[PDB]
Amino acid sequence: VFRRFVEVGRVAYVSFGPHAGKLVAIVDVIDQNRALVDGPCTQVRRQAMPFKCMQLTDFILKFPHSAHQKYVRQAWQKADINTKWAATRWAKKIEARERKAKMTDFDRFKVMKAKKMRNRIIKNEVKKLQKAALLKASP
Amino acid sequence: SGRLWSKAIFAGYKRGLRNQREHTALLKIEGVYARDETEFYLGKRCAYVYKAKNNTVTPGGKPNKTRVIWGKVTRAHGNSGMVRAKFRSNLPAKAIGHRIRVMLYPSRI
Amino acid sequence: EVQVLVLDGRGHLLGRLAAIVAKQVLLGRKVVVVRCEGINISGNFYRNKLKYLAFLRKRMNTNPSRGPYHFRAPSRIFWRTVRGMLPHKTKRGQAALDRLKVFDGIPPPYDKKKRMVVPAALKVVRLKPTRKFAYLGRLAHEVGWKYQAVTATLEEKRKEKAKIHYRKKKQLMRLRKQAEKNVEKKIDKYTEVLKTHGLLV
Amino acid sequence: FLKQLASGLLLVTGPLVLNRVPLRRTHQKFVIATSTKIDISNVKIPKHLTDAYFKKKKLRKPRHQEGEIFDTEKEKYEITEQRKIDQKAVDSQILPKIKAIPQLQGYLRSVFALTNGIYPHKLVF
Amino acid sequence: KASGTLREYKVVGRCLPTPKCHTPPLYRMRIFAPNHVVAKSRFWYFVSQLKKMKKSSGEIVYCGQVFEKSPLRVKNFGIWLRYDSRSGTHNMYREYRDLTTAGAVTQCYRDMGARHRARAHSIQIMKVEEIAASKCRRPAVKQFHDSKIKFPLPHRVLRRQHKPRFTTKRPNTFF
RNA sequence: CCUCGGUUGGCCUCGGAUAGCCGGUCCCCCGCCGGGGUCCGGUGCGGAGUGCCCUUCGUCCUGGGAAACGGGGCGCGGCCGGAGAGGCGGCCGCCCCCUCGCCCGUCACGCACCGCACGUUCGUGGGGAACCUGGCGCUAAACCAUUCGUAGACGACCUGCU
RNA sequence: GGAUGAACCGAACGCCGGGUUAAGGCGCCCGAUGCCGACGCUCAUCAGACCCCAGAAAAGGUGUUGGUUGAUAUAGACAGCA
RNA sequence: ACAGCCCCCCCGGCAGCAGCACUCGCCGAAUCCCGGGGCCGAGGGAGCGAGACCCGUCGCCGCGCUCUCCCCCCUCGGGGG
Ligand SMILES: [Mg+2]
Ligand SMILES: [Mg+2]
Ligand SMILES: [Mg+2]
Ligand SMILES: [Mg+2]
Ligand SMILES: [Mg+2]
Ligand SMILES: [Mg+2]
Ligand SMILES: [Mg+2]
Ligand SMILES: [Mg+2]
Repeated sequence: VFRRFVEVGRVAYVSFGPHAGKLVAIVDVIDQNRALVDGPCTQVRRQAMPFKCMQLTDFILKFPHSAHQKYVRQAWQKADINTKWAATRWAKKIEARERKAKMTDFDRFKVMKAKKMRNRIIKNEVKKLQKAALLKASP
Repeated sequence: SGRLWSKAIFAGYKRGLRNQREHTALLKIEGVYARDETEFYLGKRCAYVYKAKNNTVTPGGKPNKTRVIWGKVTRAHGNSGMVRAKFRSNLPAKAIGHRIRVMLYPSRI
Repeated sequence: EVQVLVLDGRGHLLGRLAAIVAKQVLLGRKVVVVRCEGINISGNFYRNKLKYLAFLRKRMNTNPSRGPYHFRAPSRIFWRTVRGMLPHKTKRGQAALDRLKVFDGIPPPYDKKKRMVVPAALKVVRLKPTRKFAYLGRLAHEVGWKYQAVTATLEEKRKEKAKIHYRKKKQLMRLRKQAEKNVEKKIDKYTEVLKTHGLLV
Repeated sequence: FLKQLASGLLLVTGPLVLNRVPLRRTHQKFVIATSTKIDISNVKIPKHLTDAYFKKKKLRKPRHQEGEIFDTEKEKYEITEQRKIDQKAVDSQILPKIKAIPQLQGYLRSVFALTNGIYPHKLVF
Repeated sequence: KASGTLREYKVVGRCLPTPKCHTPPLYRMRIFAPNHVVAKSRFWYFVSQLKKMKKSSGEIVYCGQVFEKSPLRVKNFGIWLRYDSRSGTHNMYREYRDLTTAGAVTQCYRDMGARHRARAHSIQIMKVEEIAASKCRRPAVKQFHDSKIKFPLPHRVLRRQHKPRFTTKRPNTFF
């Protein structure tokens, strides 16, 4: 049933807290509630971190547990987690949320105009397809 | 042309459990549900707009039934985005659960 | 808000939803709770039935016709629960109580409308998965409610009609996706604006 | 926005051909500054455009103390030929910079409004 | 004694010199306290219990916080303590996993309060020691000694239950 | 006229599970549409309520795109669906309009009321008396009095009266 | 403030505006946690829920959670079957 | 070893330093600048001087310029060093 697991080398996304919006690697597990956590390439120094503010991703790095920053950083850079992360639908959904949030009034006006025209064209095509499908006569 | 004011609800007066300070009112602004989001609305003018029986003079217009009690947001209240408002006269108690307009007037943005 | 807030009672905990609804109607908001037979109560069914039977026992000894009115429908049970969180002996509380409507099943005004959900009152997130719970409809039926069967039949008809409507909506959305694929050279100019400003990933 | 005057009132003109706002004073407390800007450097705002230029003019009430005959004349404010010339002179060099950036003129033609879902504290201007 | 996130303090004290011993011995203790004022108070409590010293007849020559020498390493802590129950006094040995010794002692105080209703004034921490993973005795601590540890997060409860307060979609607990 | 004021865009709907879901598609079975078995996608829900839709300055020259199998009818007539409180919704036929409304441009104009509030909607709002204007329609009961006695303190009740 | 209350807890009082607290609180009544609060314990077919205070004991439980001491076990424990 | 971990080293080197990669403190003679919201405006003859005369732009405190002269940079005498 489960596909994403808490384990050494698993890359997690920080949902909230001081490090929200960042990627980290799980270096070790502490007492079912916390994990020794290290983002050497995403600017999260080694520290404890609760599992509540983690959202596991699909990337697993291969380093032994409680390895140093050097080995975590080499595991991160080789098979680059930054670009592979940015390529995912998750990361660009986050990016779309951010750029929708930072949109100004003129940008909202332009989006309103473009969306108006786009919706009208799509609706005309939908009506055309409906009438094309309404010409069915078969016993 | 457009609404141009934020909707708020007159939730009640500033009060203890068994004491009520009617000189200041509590407003629930729609869409503001955290204390840190209330900083925009501090100092903004707010109006309680209502209708009555007799006509009253309208600034820049003909007399009508509309009357206003003016006020402004003074500070935040609670952690959940309440605000406190001081009006020129204390709000009537029939206005509890009714519309208050936050007018964006003293803009700082 | 200014519209009527329609809340689906299925999967919701009684007191949690009632506290939310009471605060909403005290803030001057129209609230309509549908499908009150689907409301859950934490704790096992025998315990909750015992609580309601104690409530049944509480009656006025001199003249029970004046005493507490024990309402057996799930909608009326939820209504009385909300009244217990409202200040119903003042004019403000009575107006707040008037701003609330409760129904068993989903009546024709509201079966054709979208229904909201309160996560802070949902059983799935507010209750541990190993704990037991009771259904308000079953409790009401076994404590005196008479219309469990007819409400179930009407709910099943409503669900069949909703399935038909949902199939129509799915077919329309498939046709819309096909339309977007059909017109893309005349759409990409505005699609790029939307993508640039974060709408439409 | 063009310039702050000597009294701190802003002098603005959403060009009259766009949204019917002439060269007009306004208070910075009662405006919202958006992020969109047009480079109106090295345009020439005429020097006579001052607070005394934009101050309101009044007629009443000389040689008349008790009102028995209606004095509602002159209530029609008249636009001066000088004001029309100034508006033309400013707009003639404001408008080409507006048209230089796409669909800014439609933005200036439209008015601002609060849709039911949008909130000014989350809006970026 | 209340709590917070406790800190370790090295507290060194001694009796005041008298014309019986010009150089009284120096005594050192580890005190886990919210702050240095409480640390000094607990030092005087403990040395009054052990030696025949008082705050008035003695002085505190040093009170400094002890920083953890490896806060980036998960390690096992055994704690020997004693406490007063409602009906007697008992000695306990408890085990925890934490990065810091002070964090482990804070975990101990919370756990004693949770399981035995023991308030912090009843608890006397008498030894704290980092132990090897083979020396551990508590299975709840031992089960995390896996080089290939792996578990999911089965039933993730929605914590943002009020943003939004009202919504159309029901939450998902599977991730 | 009199009176009561609120409000200041809409969402027209699967069922649900939560140690799982959602979407799409080829073969089997039931009336050309659904149910299964594959297979392919998505899943910190993007076929997303942290969403979607509509979007209000108005016109006049004036070009390029969208459309042109198109929009409007408080225009008529017909049909269908909806009963849980249907108080609603959808589809056709005739007729009458404009080729305008949607996007990007060209062109100038409107009280530009000289900084200022209750502005902007629902709305042709609800309710009550009354006047005028036309069309199409209706001509009743209840109570008292009387009688009854299946009833009864009195009321009430059961009854009868070209 | 303790729902309520001569005595409890805070604090003592001219008529007011603003700020901040005490004791006590912050699901709703009812102002305030609508914190993505922390760690555990607990299921009650009479659960529990805050000084005074408004109800309980001895004695039990193979319910569950910790802890103390002791013992057996690959020279094969323990439990089952013979 | 075809990964790593802990301690002592014969000794370290560079950067940064209670970190602007939000791991963990106490502070400011070792501390300053800027901004926003709210409430308020009580008082009313402050002139040692001219012998006041238009309503004392006054006391304390902190400053600038001139009663010296050279230069420098922008305006067209004014402004800034
Ligand atoms: Mg009291
Ligand atoms: Mg009490
Ligand atoms: Mg005391
Ligand atoms: Mg006060
Ligand atoms: Mg209380
Ligand atoms: Mg409250
Ligand atoms: Mg520093
Ligand atoms: Mg004064």
